[PDB]
Amino acid sequence: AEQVRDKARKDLLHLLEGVRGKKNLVIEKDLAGPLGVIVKASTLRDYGVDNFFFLENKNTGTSQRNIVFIARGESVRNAHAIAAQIKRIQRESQTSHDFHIFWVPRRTLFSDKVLEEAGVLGDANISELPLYFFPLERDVLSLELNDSFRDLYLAKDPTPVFLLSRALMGIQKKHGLFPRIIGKGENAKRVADLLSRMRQELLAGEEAGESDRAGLSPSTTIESVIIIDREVDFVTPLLTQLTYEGLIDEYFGIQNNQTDVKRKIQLDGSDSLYSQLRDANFAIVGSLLNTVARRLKSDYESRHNTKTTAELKEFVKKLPGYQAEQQSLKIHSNIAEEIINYTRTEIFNKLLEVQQNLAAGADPSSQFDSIEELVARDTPLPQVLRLLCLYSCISGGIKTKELDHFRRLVLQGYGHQHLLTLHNLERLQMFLSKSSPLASMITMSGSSGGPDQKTNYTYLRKQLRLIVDEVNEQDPNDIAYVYSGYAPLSIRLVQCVLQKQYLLSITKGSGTVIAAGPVAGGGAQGWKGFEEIVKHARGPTFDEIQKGEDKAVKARALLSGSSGDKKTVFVVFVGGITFTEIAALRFIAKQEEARRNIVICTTSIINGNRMMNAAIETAT
Amino acid sequence: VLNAVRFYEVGLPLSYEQYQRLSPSGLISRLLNRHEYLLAIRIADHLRLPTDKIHVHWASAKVRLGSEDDDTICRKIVEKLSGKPGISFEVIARTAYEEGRTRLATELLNHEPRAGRQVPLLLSMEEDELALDKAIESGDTDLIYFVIHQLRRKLPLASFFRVVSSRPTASAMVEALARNSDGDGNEDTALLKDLYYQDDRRLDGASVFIREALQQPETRTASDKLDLAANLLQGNQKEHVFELGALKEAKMLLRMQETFERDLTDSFVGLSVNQTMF
Amino acid sequence: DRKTVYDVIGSHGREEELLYYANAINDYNYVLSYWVQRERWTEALKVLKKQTDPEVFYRYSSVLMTHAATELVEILMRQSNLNPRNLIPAMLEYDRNYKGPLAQNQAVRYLLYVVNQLGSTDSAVHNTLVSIYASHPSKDESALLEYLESQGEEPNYDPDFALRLCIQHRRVLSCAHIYTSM
Repeated sequence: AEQVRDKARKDLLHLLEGVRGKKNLVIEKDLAGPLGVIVKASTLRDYGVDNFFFLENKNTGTSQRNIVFIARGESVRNAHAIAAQIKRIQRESQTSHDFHIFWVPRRTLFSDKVLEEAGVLGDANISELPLYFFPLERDVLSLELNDSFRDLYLAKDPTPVFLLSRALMGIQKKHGLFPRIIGKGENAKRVADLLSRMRQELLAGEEAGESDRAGLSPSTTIESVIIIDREVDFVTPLLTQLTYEGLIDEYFGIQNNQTDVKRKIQLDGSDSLYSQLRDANFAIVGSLLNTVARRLKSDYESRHNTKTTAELKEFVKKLPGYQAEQQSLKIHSNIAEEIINYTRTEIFNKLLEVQQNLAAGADPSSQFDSIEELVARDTPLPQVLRLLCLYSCISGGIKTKELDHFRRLVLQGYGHQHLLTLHNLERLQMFLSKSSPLASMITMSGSSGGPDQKTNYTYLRKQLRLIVDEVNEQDPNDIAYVYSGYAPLSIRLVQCVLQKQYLLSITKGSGTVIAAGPVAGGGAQGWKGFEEIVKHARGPTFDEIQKGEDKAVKARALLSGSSGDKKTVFVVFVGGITFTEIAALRFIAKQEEARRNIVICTTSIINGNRMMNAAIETAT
Repeated sequence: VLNAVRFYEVGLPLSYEQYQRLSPSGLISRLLNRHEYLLAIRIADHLRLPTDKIHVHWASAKVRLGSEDDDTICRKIVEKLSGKPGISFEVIARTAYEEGRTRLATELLNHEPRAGRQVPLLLSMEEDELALDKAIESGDTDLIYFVIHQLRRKLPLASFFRVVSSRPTASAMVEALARNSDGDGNEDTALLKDLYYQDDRRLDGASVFIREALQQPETRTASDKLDLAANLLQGNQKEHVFELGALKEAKMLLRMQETFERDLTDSFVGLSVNQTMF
Repeated sequence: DRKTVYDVIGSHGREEELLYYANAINDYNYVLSYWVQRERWTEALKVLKKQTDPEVFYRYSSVLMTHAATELVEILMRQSNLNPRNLIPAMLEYDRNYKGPLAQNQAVRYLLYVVNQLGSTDSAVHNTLVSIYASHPSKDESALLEYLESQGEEPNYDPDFALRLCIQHRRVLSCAHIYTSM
C-alpha cells in the first residue's frame, strides 16, 4: 500500500510548487487527516507554505500573496467555505491575493459553478488534485471517505461507490488491468460494472475526439480484484474486537493513527512493539506487554551498565529503539489498564460471552440478562448497542415479543437520542424484525439476489465453519481468534475466492455439507465450488474477465506465481472495512504471503464505535 | 477519377485546369451533394483523400431522406461507421435529433462509451433519464450532479423528483445535495421531504428533523424539532414497529430530564435512562 | 554516516529535510531518485542548471520530457561542450507515449530547436531526426519534408530508409515529394 504514497505526494506537492512566491494553505479538516498521512506540515512548508488555515472555522489571513485551498468537491460545504474566505481576504488584503483551489481527481461543474457564483472567484486558479487510496497502513489503502458508511446505506448514496471504482481504475490503469473482476452485493456489483465501463471510457476518449486511446493491457503483477459489499455481512460489524488494536479502537478510537490520550508518538505497524501486539488477543496482550517490559528493561535499564565502548556500542545503536519502545510501552500499558478495568468488572468478558453464545446459535433471549448488566454498568454506548443488534441479525428475525425487550435497552441506553439510533439501524439494515416484510432469509435457489433479501446466517452456520472452538488466542490457526471463535462470514466469503484450499477447508462444516468437499476443492477460479454459499448471501453475484488476445497469456503468468515472483491481489470492501476485518485479512494474507501479496482496499476504515454512534456524532 | 465521372450514366467531365481549380475534396463533394457515396469512396481512394466525411454525409442522407424506420437505418449506419473509426456518431446523432429521429440518435450515441461527451449531448437534446444513465454507468459524480442540476433547474420539482426516483443512485445524490443547502449541517427540508416521498423514506424524513433537534440547543429546541420529526412518521405501523413507537419515547425521555433540571437543580439533560438512574 | 541518515528518514517519511542534507553532501543519485517520486518540476531544473551531469542527464530527462521537453534543451544547450546526441534521441521515448497531433507538433518543434541550435553535421543526429520526422509528421508533412530538403541530400543518407517511412504514412501525394528530395 505504501507505494501509492509517492503518487499522492506527487500530485499534492506538484500543484503547490506551481504557486509562485510564499503562500498560505487552507485545508479541509475532514481531508487534513488523510493529507497528514502522506505529507507533513514541514513537507508543505518546504514548498513555501507559511500559515495553515481551516475552512470550517473560517480561519483567514492576508499575510501572503498566494492563498491555496485544498478540499473535497463532493460537497458544496467546501465551495462555500472557500468562497467565503476569498471574499473576506480580498476585502482586507492589501496585496494581489492570488487564489488557487485544488479539487478531487475530477473537479465538478457544480463546485466550479458555486465558486463562480460568489463573484470573487473570477480570477481563481482552479485545478484537479487526484488524491485517492491514502496509505494509512503498509497493508491498507483507504479513500478515507469516513462518512461513506452512513451516507451509502442511510441514503443509499453511491458517491463512495463511484469514487471507489474510479480510485481502483486509478491503480489498475498504471499497474495493468485486473484480468478478472468478482464480487458480491448490490454495491459490489456496481463497482465491478463501473470498472468495466471505465475501461471503455479509456478507449472511447479516442472515439470521442478527446484524449489518446489507452492500450489497457491486463496486469502481469496483479492476479484479481475481489469486491465485497457491506450489506453482505451485517453480523460481523456488530461484534466487539478482542485484539489489542481492537482494544484501542473499541475504547478510544483509531483515526489517522494519531488518536486521543498524545500526538507526539504515532502508533502504526512500523513500531517494533505494535507490529507484535496489535493483532494479539486481549487475554494474551496483558502478558505480552510484561514480556516486552522484561526484555526491554534487561537491555534498557541493565546489561549496558558499566560496559566499555567495544560492548556498549551494541546498546548505543539500539538505545533509540529502546527509548521509543519504553515510550510506546507506557502507552500500551495505559491501554492494558483500560481493558483490565473491563475484565475485572465483568464488562468485556460479559459482552464476549454474549457474542460467543449467539454465534453458536444459542437462543438470544438467554443472553438478555448479560446485556442488561452492561447497560446498567453505564458501559460505552456502542458496546451495548452492538449486543442489542447482533442477537436479531444472528437469528434472522425474531418475534416482537422478544425484540421489545432488547429495544427497551436501546432507548434506555441512548436516552432521547435513541430515536435517531433506531432509525439509523433500520436504514443501515443492522437490526432485524420478524414483523418486517423484508424479514426473509435466502433459501436454496429461492430466486436470490434481490435487495429485499438477507444473508441466511442460520443456514450458512452449517455451510461454512463460522463456529470455531479450536481457536488459539496466543498462536491462532484461524481468523476466528479475532472474536474468539466467530470466524466472520465477511472474511470467509473472501477466503473462499482467494484460494481453493480455503474454499475446501471453510465449507467443511456440517455432515450434510462436507460431502461437497471434493467440489469445493475444485474452486481454482472465480466462485466455482462456492455457488451453494454465494447464492445464499444478500445481493447479486458478479463474475467477469478482461477481454483481449493476450488475456490468456497474462492469466497463465499470474497463476504461475511463486515466492521469487509474488503476485498482488486486491481485496476491496465497499462502504468501509472494520478493524476486525482488517486483522482477519492480515492473518490470511500472511498464510498466503509465500505466493501472493494481498492488499486491503477500502472506501474507509470503520471504527468499531463509528457505526453505533451515528446518532451521536450527527447529533452533535 | 476523371474517367470514373465521365461515363454517360453518372459523371461530370473535368479538365486539368478545372480539376486544379476545384479543391481535391471538391472531387468528393460533387458526388456527396448528389447522394452518391459508392463512387465518392472510389474517388477519394484514388486521390488518397479522407473517406470519413463520405460516411458521415451518407449517414446523414439516410437520416433525412430515408423512408425507413429509425432502427433499420441506425443499424445500417453503425455497421458502416464502425469500420471507419473516427468521430462520426455524435455528428449523425445530432442530425438525427434535428430531423426528429431521436430513436436513431439514441442508438448512435451508444457507440461512444465516454459519458464525458454523451451526457452533455443528451442534455443538449433535452433527453431526460438517458443523461443520468450515462453518468451513472460511467460512475462520474460530476456528470451525475450536473444532470441532476440541469433536471432540477429545468423541471418544476415534481418532474425532477419523479425522474431521479426512477434511477435510485441519482435519487440518493439529489438527497446529498439537499443535505447540504449551505453546507455544515444546513439541510434543505424543502427538497428532502419530496425526495423521501418518492422513495417512501419516512424514517429519513424524521431523521432530518431529529438531527436538527439534536444539533440545535438541547432540550429547548429539541422538543420542537422532535415533535416536527414525528409528523414524518405518520405512516403504516407495519415493519417500522419500534421505529415509529420511538417518537413517543423520545418525548418522554427528554421531558423527564428537563423536569429534573427544574426540581433537582443538577441537570440530567443529555443523559441516558441508566445514567439518570445512576 | 550517510546511510544511517537515509534509513532513519525512510521510516518516518521526512523527505524534505533529507533533501536539504542530501544537497549538502551532494548525493546526486539520491537527489534525482527522490525528485522522480515527487516530480517537482522546479527543483529538477535548478539541479540540472547547476550540475547537469550529462551522463545522467539523459536518463533523468526521460521523466522530465513529458512535462516540457523544450526547457530541458535550453538548459543543456549552453553547458559548454555538449555532445549533440544527448538531446536528439530523447524524443524517441516521448513519441511512444503519445498518439495525438498536438504531441506530434510538439515533437517536431523540440527536434527542430535542438538541431538548429547545435548546427551538428553528425550522421547519427541526422539519421534520428529523419526517422522521427517521417514516423510522426503530424499534419503538415510537406512543410516538414521541406525542412529536410533544405538541409540537403546527405542528412537522409539511406534512400530506402527515408522512403519506407514516408510511403507507409501516405502514398502518391507524399511519394512524389520524398522521391524528388533524394
